[PDB]
Amino acid sequence: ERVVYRPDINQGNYLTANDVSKIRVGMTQQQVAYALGTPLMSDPFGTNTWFYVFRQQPGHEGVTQQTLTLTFNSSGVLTNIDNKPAL
Amino acid sequence: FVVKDIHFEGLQRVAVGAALLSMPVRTGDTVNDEDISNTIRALFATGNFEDVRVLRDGDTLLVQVKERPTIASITFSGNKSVKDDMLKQNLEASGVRVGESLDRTTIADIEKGLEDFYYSVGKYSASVKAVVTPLPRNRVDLKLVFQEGVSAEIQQINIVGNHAFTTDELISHFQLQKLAGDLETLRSYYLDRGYARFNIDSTQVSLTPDKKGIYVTVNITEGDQYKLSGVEVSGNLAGHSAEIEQLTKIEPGELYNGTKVTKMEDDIKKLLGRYGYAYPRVQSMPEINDADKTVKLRVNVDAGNRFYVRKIRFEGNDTSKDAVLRREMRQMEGAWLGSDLVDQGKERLNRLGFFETVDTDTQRVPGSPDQVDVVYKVKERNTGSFNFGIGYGTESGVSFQAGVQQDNWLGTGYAVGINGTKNDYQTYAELSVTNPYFTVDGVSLGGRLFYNDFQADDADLSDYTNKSYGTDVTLGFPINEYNSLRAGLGYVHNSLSNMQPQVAMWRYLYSMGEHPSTSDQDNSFKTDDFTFNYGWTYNKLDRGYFPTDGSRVNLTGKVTIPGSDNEYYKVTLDTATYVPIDDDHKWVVLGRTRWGYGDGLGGKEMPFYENFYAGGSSTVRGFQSNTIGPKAVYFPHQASNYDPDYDYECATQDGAKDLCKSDDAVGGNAMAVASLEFITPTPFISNSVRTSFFWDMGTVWDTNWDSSQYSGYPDYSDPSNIRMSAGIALQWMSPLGPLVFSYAQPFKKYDGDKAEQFQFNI
Amino acid sequence: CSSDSRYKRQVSGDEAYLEAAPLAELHAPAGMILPVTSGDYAIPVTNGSGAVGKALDIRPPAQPLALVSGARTQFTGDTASLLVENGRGNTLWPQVVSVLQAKNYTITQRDDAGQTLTTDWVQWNRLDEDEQYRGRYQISVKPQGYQQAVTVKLLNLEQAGKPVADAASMQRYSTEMMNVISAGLDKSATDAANAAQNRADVQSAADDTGLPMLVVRGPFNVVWQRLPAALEKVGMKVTDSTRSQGNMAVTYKPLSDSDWQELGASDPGLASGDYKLQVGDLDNRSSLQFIDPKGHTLTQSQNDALVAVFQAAFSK
Amino acid sequence: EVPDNPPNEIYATAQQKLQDGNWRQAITQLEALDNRYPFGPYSQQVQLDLIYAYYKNADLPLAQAAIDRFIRLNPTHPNIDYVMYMRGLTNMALDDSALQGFFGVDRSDRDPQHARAAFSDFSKLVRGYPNSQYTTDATKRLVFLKDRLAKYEYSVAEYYTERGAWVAVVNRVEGMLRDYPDTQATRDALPLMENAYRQMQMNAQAEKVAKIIAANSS
Repeated sequence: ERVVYRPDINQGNYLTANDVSKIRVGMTQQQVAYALGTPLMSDPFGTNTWFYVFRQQPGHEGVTQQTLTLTFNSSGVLTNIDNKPAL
Repeated sequence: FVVKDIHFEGLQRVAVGAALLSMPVRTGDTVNDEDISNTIRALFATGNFEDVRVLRDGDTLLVQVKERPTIASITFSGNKSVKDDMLKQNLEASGVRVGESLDRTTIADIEKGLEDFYYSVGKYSASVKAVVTPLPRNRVDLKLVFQEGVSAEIQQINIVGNHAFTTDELISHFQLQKLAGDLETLRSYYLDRGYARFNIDSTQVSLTPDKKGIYVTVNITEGDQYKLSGVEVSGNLAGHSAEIEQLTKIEPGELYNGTKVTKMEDDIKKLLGRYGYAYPRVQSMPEINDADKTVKLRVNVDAGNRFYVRKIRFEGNDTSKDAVLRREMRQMEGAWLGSDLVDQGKERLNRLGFFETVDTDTQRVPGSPDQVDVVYKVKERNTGSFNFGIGYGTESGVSFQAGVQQDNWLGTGYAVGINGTKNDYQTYAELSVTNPYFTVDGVSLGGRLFYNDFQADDADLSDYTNKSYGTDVTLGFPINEYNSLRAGLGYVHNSLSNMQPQVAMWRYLYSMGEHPSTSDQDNSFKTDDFTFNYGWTYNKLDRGYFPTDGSRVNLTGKVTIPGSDNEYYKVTLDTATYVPIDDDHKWVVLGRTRWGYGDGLGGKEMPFYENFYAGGSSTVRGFQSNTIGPKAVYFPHQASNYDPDYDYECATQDGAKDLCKSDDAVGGNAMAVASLEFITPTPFISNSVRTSFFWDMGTVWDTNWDSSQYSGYPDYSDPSNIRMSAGIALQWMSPLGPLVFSYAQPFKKYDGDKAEQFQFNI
Repeated sequence: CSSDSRYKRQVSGDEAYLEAAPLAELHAPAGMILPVTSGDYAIPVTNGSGAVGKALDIRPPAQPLALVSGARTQFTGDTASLLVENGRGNTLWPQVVSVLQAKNYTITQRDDAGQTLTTDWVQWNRLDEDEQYRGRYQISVKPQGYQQAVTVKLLNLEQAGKPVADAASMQRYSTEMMNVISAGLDKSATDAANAAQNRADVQSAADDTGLPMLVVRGPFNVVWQRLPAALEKVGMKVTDSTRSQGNMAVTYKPLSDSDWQELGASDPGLASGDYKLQVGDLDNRSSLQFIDPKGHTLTQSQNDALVAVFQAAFSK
Repeated sequence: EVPDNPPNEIYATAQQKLQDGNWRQAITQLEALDNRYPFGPYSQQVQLDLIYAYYKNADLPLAQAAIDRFIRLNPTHPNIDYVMYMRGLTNMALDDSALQGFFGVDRSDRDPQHARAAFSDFSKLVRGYPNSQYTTDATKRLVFLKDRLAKYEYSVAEYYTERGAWVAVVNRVEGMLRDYPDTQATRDALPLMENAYRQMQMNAQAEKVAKIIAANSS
């Protein structure tokens, strides 16, 4: 039914598309760290992987999401860059 | 020389191994004469011996040792001006204290030290003597011979260089103490008023003839008047410069204010932290102009890094649930540090009032540039109260009573206020089970089940039956951070019988469609009421227990829905607002204001049970409970079939001829009271107690009262009769609960009103 | 008492923690790693087995007690060891014998030459426990560091018929025996110092600060015990008494001229009132200094003056 | 207040009232004794007995402060095993402060820093001195304390699941699997994690969690 109100949630990282441009495949985790910063979650088991979620939500305005998945090589090398909005 | 074994003598307090450890040399080691000196000095370093002697029995080294200690008692005799408890505290910060190693070589050093501590209070000619007296073991007691000088401060304070300010008004600020602090309040006074190149050039202190009092003369250069030329912002502003310009706004010709500068620095920091920049770099470089006497404030800024919050920890929540504290977060775990959100968590937490203290500490996470963690240091203050007032009857059956609200049920939040009063005739009870968070967003579901079985039993018939019972389910809707609403339903059944005859009452019965006798008791009426309970509450107080600033406004209304035997509307308004005058928040001004109005709807009147009443600690102090307002005017009554001689006769035919006026308040359908309390610090532990100096007032009246018809009697519809009072209120927080005491004397006293100077409740 | 006992030895609270579910660790799915562990909180199992829950006794472990100044207590195995710095051993062994002979324990065997003896069962009377303990002990005197060692060895320990071999008791009741003798030696020494003083001078002194006081014969404790009584003859009624401070307080009044010469000394001439006293310990003597009711030590005059009076008080 | 006598009589008093089971009186005797004669011959066993008495009389702040003193001054005493197990007990007992034990409402919501400290101390005990008398019971207590500390984590996780900030959830469960992998709480925590992944449209990780759940279902 109707929604009177609730407080607003917020999430880490706030990727600026411009920041999304500064990165290219084949980077070490350190350079990635220099721009992207500390991913709140690494896949615990798949391999080296970095997860960057900008997940803003103003109150009772639904959830708005984007998802940046980075898969690294065992020798500390970025192999896959996946970008999602919404879905 | 090869050591074969080691032996010690005279060890007493110090253990064998503990000495063996502090030693540099031990068994087997090749020892020559230097090593002996080294280890002897090493034993001396442990500071437990007066003497160390080391010598070998051919090959087996022997350690003769003579101990120094032990202090057991430090006694004072001849001290009246300085307390012992504090003397103790002073010795502890000097090394020499109760239960420590005493050093004989520093004896005079202690004596001297004592003589120096007495210079602050005002004694400059006191001589002290030390007593070293041994005890059964190696222990010693410390008796101290005190010979305090004469009491002189003495007089007086002098200032040279003051042109802008008069010496009198200047001195009046220190007293409203020791030298550095008033030198600082002076320096501060001048600096606040815009004297930057103000300096304390000399502090001359002369000795009085009896040489125990001093004459102070301080010399200073007052700088001219200095106004800020402008604020230049420089450095890395991370693209948020625009807001910074508005923070660095200066008034035209605004005087140089160091504390305004610091205030600004912190404003900037705060602003930055809101975006995430938790650790910023702010610096002020005030270049001085002396010809035009202006100051340019150059400020270098470097934002640094911004994203930080990893985990949130709550420390000090022993009874309370982690959930209860974490729900009040505005800052999310895994989010931007938003200092606003963090300190808002501090705020929500402080408004709850479950804690004496709520403190924020944001700590960096090691190895990680981005992360930090915010921890909330809380100190629980306990909730609610167990109390009652027992005794005393014996003429009547049994004087029993209870009462307990917990405001937080054993660490759950489900606040309940269960209260009850059983008597040999009267019986009352109420429930208020309410959870402030029914939904994740703060929907307050309450249910207050109040019920009272009022037998009122004297004649067991035709004597005022007053049964009543009702339920108040309620729901709170938080619309914003500081505001909420309410909607709920209240039911109430009331069986009234043998209503004693009185004007207002009957007036109400008559407009209802009931027409009882004006002399007969045993007149019955039953009523079933269905109400709609609405509300709205605003709160922006700082604290929940001892609020120092802010305002709380609670508005509650009730209105009969169709199907109810009764028809009325009622609105109640509570306002309290806390205003601080000092930066320490120790002197407050409280503005209380309680309101109530109600009337019938469909050509009806409002029930006398929903009446408003004033008088008492909860409404107006200095008065009997609910005595303020309308009084009863009973009709010429007969009997309840009970007529014993000389007892409880109000308007009884046994000596009654005409309508009778009484003290028995009936209360009115309209009301207004207010208070103005002056909160001051109680002398003087320095927030375990709070006292105020109040000015209370209030008036209760019945609007449907016909002044035309009953002209020969006072007008119970005239509001201008405001009974007033004033006095003292002591709010002490005892472990059994929050206790209040008020001694108030009502100067504006109207007839029919009862007095109660000393009041004690809860 | 009707206390029912058994409570003092057990932990407070429920034993519910004991019931706690066994830590089962989950097996890894195919082709996935689990960060098995990083932090602490890992748990090592030793299987004990020691007592758990209430069964476990939490009574404070008895410590061997060294009443004599400069006496070492060490405990190891079933043996309590008390080392005391004295001259000869052969004389202390029978002092021990006097103690135990005063306690009346049964002596299965003895040997003065080896200075060792073997006792029969010893029955204890502790309130903290329900089933009393029996102890067989060998007690011996062996000098090791040119100072002798009193050693107690608990040969056989029995709790209500069943022979016990749990650790704590061994200590607690080896040490019981230990503390029994240690105490006894304290009593021999104190009863002897006291009796020697009773059955058997006051002198003016410097006192290391130049102030005047009186050194009286006797150790701190003895002199303390005898001080008030000795203070009736002087005319001072003891108000405050504190051994741990050696501070007495007194409300002095002069006796009559009649009342001075029964004792045997003349009047000292001091104004009546509320004075104060400091007692001190010398190994075989004691310090005693007095202070004006205002609060100033006497001059060497009055001080030297009261020597005869006091030595007249101590004439027995 | 205690009469002024030589220590020799007063300790015998305190042992008869301690053995009597009368703690408040015994504490009074001992405390008086500890202050007046700071380092008497038996000044150690007095702190030991005081620690014991404090523990039984439920005066915990003074108990820990006393334990902590004894540790600071005597870290090598033979009977440190007792003193250590005490520190462990002192924390664990402190955790259940409220009268809710009567009501029986479950804790672990409470700041379990005390469980944390207790764990630390007990761990120190059984590791450092493994053949102590109190080692086995301490072990038994440790499994429990583990599950408590796990439960605090599970609780916070649960909250952030109802809240909606999924990152906090997957992080807290991540911690749990890192810190308390073999606890019942972690196993109960697994679905809350899976959900969290699915909410951020991260089914790959959600499917991994699903595999892990499927591995130990019961």
